[PDB]
Amino acid sequence: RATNAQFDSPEILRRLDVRLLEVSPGDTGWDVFSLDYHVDGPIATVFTRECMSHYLRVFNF
Amino acid sequence: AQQERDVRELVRGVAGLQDEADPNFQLALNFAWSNFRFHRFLDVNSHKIEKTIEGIYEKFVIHSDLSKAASWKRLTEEFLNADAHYSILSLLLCLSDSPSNSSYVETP
Amino acid sequence: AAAAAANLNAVRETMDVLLEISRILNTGLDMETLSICVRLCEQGINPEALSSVIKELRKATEALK
Amino acid sequence: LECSWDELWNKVQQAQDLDHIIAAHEVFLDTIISRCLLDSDSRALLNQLRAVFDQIIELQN
Repeated sequence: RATNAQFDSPEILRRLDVRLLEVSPGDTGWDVFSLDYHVDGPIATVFTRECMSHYLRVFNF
Repeated sequence: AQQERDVRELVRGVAGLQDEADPNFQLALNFAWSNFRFHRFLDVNSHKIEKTIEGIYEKFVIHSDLSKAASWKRLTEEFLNADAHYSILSLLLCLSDSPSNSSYVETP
Repeated sequence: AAAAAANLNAVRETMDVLLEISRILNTGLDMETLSICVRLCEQGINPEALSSVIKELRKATEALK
Repeated sequence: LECSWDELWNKVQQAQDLDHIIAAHEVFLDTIISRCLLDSDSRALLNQLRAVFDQIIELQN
């Protein structure tokens, strides 16, 4: 809400939300972090979850 | 009988002891028994382990290590071939990890 | 005989997949520690019970350093 | 992220088939995989880039 990200439709803005990977018994924050994008419409068939996996690997790099 | 020697061998193994008249042996032996008989633990869910193995596998994929992931899925699916499987797995899982390392296979 | 050492073969095999899993997770365990923990897990013990022990004696031998 | 977005933007805005849109997203992602050190052949180059992160955290000390 504070920065320019707010200027968006609320759906696409809400569909960006965080997820964390499964925690190891020893961690830091830079190791465990993710954004998970969820698509619920019929348009999920062009944005399938295996491409989200790739997107997130790119985001990690 | 086999249980009591196992506790001795466990404490000899981890603490690197051999002698049983060292007072540090006796403290660690008694600590083990008092841990074992004081129960505040849970019981393992096989389903919770199956989700955990799957979750770690995506963590290896997401950090762009295919050869560690492809081993890890393979080793776990081969290991789950014949309860006690889940228990030793939950054991090894919880005991320690900080793993993000490459750790290439040797001859396995 | 033959089937009684082939039984010793099929356990050492699973002992070898478990040792490979042990190092890629970066645990301080090794085959000697692991041969005890297999026998305990056969008898029926919490994995949360064994691990709290190991997390102490591996942490109490660093104070003997 | 400027060539890869270009080709994807083009091959969407002209196309009249949903299949073409799908197969454009697929290849856009795979091109990003190939351009970065995200292959299975490029593991050694990735190791060298890991080795450029060591001295970064050493320099703070």
